[PDB]
Amino acid sequence: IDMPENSEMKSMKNDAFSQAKFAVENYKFENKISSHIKKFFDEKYGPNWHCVVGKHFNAYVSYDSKNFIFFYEGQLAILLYRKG
Amino acid sequence: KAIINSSDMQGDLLQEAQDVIQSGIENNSAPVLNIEAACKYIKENLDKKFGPTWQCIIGEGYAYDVTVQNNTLLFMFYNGNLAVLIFKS
Amino acid sequence: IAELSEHSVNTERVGMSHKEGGWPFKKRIEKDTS
Amino acid sequence: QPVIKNSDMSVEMQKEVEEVAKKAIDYCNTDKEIATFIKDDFRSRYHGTWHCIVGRNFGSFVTFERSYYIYLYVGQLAILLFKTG
Amino acid sequence: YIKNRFYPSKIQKIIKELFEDRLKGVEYDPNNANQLSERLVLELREKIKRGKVPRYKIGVQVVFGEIKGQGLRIASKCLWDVQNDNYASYTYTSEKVYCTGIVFGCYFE
Amino acid sequence: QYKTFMGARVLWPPECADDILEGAIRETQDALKKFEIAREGQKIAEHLKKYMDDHFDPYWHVFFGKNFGCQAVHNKNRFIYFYIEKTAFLMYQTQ
Amino acid sequence: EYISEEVQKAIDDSVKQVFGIKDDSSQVTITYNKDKVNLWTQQIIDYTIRGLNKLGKHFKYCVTAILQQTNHAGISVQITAYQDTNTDGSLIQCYEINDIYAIVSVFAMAV
Repeated sequence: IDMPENSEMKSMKNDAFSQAKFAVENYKFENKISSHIKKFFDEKYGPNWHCVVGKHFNAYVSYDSKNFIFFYEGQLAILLYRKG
Repeated sequence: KAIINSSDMQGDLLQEAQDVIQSGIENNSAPVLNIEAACKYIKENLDKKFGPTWQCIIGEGYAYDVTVQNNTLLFMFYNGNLAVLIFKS
Repeated sequence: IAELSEHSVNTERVGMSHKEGGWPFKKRIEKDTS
Repeated sequence: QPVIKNSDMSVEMQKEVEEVAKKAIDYCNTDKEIATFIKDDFRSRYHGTWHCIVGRNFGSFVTFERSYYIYLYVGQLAILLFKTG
Repeated sequence: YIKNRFYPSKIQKIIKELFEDRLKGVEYDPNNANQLSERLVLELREKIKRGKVPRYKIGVQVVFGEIKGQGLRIASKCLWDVQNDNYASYTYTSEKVYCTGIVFGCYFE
Repeated sequence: QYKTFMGARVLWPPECADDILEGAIRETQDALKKFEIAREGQKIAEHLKKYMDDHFDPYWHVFFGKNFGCQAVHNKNRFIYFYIEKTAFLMYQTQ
Repeated sequence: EYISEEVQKAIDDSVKQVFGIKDDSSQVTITYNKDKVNLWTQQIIDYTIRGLNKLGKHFKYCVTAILQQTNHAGISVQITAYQDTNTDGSLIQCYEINDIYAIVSVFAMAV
């Protein structure tokens, strides 16, 4: 229902979905899921990212424009954004 | 001989629920069968298939009063007189 | 520059199933009552 | 005459189960009223969400919290109490 | 037998809060430095009085001075059965003064 | 053994420092009492971390709820862990 | 019945009297020397122990010294022991002039 945006070309938006869908099924604890997503995106694009996983939580962060992705993945909710 | 009595869920899961109760009948089809083993099988199968928090109940004369998630409830009857309720919570 | 660290957080988890068995007497020995 | 067949609670919470069951038997003749008595009693004394089924020919499969489950026979009634949420 | 125990960082708590709210960025005036220490040492002692340790004896110690082109080293040693007795230590330094406090704790027996 | 504090049950002794403690031990219930209700979620922790970053060191992390428990490594002596009316609060600062 | 602050004062007296000069030029005409470092270590230790036995205290001491050539390599000095609360303890000290990184570590115990 809610899909904050990022850069065009679907360079990172298409990536985050495909990665997080494997992450969620592969693990039970949020630790491995979020660490997997962040560790991958660090190698892939950026020096420092930030990822949050959970059923219910609210947040308010500073970040870099067009580098803030947020999506309701299944029953879970996954937030991600670059910072640093 | 499945006779569905009260439906709430989606027709696909309807079909699979019928198939699973049938398979449970065949798993326990003998005068020594117990409805409890078939109940274990139904609930565990619907767990490993469509997710946990399933609940299987079998009998012919009883009175339940339970809380169920929407589109996750079924109750039905058999020509063999087996009233079967299933629901997710 | 400044130093760094890794506060790796978790959640403490408590989950175990039993099998309820239907009826098969209040007194273990029926002969005592009989 | 309560007959515990499968319980998870501590001995005190079990004793409370059978005491509340005896009271519900003393007061309410209908199984629904008995089960609501027990369920509301435990949901009030503790906090969370309890569920109680009362029957005579009954099987199920449910998840439940740890040490928050009993299946027993008080007199000649099948009481299945548990806590989920 | 130690039901109520001492861990370092509630005295470390008290000592931090005390330091900021009492020092409030004071300069090192020579005529009142020793008496400033005398005041805040006793205030700290009062705080550990409610510090909720019945048998833990409290060896309060405090250092206060000014930093002026001045290298310094302060260290202590711990001398007890690690199961019961413990210590606590805090530092607090502004642009031109530094105040650091340590508090021992020894379970009486 | 989770000793009592004028604010709440705090794991005594903890791993943090008292301007942070007293600040949190007053600010958590001050925040919850003034105009805030348990019905709302992390718009509490929002103001909590904001208040902490305003006065105290800037990089904080707050986790509160009814079921959680953590190991980790952080800045020395920056660990607030206290229950209050069956609600665990955990806070830690990371450089 | 002592103070490690004064123990450190005595160590400082010893070291800064032996080699430390207020006027800072002879301290680099005296740079680290492969031939003279043996004399340095031995005489620093001997003068320090003479300062220590000037004290009539009945406590028992033991001493260790480290002399580093240059700051490029880096070093970590750490201490730990197992003794009695009231009277025992230890002491450390780091020292730098121009090109000599001295470190002293002393243990003081009862009896």
